[PDB]
Amino acid sequence: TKEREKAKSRGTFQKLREKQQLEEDLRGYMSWITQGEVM
Amino acid sequence: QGPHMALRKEAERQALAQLEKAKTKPVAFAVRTNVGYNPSPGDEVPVEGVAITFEPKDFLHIKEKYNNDWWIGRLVKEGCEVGFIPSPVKLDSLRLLQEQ
Amino acid sequence: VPPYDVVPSMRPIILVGPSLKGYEVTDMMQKALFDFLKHLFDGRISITRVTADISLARSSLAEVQSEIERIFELARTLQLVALDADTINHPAQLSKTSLAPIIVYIKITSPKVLQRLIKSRGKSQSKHLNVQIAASEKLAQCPPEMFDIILDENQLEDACEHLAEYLEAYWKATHPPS
Repeated sequence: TKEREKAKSRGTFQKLREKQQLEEDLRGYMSWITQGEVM
Repeated sequence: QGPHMALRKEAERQALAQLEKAKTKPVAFAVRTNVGYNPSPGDEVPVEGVAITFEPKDFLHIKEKYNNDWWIGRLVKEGCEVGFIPSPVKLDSLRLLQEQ
Repeated sequence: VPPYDVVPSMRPIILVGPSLKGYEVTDMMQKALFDFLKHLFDGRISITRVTADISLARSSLAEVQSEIERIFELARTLQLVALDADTINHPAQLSKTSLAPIIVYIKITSPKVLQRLIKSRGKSQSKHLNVQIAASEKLAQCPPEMFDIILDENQLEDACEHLAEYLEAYWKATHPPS
């Protein structure tokens, strides 16, 4: 637990937050084109 | 008195039947408001109590025209009924009455 | 200064400017957003395609006013109006006419992902990198309260939950019960 605080305090929190939210925004931006590829 | 209540009380019930028979009429034209206005007791309202108020940048679906000083229409809001919309010449008459 | 302005009885729904229109990006990301507008209010909506610039009251005054009065006809039967515009890219662009449309804003929550949509549409859109997000950052220089509907939900069922429930709450406000 003392090491997850020292991985909070280097930089590592955003890596599983940004790339998480860069993925769910990637999957959501695909539907805004591909639901108009059909109709 | 007794001679003044024979025509004043007969005009409130005549204007209430016109207001009740205009809710089923379709919307003729809508207006976009720019200023704020609230109903008061000395605004020469035909049916005292069935008047509506509007703030700036509000929408009014006017049903019909009652007279040259009051319109009939409703407010764009969930649950609101028809009401008395002041005409633009009534809004010009209410402003010059505050100076005189 | 006139206190009252002649507006239509039903406001037209305008899916305007997440990124700048006139590309494969914004048009076909708005073209998808008339697919859910196609059958959801079917029978109580009027879907049309806007060609002329209605922000002039280019095209003359006769060709634009004939399309403005066409919107005036669609508000007579008390039904919803949808506009597929390809030139509208600001709220203040449609603030001088007598229509007052619903500024539905498709919101782009992160500008860093927007340049990766440019790289995903091939090399055709890659020559329009910084100019698109420029006034789509002036669509961030707009205050968000200047719009009417803002869509920042990424998924389809989450972005259409705001698209359907806000117009249903607007439908009950314009039509009172018997």
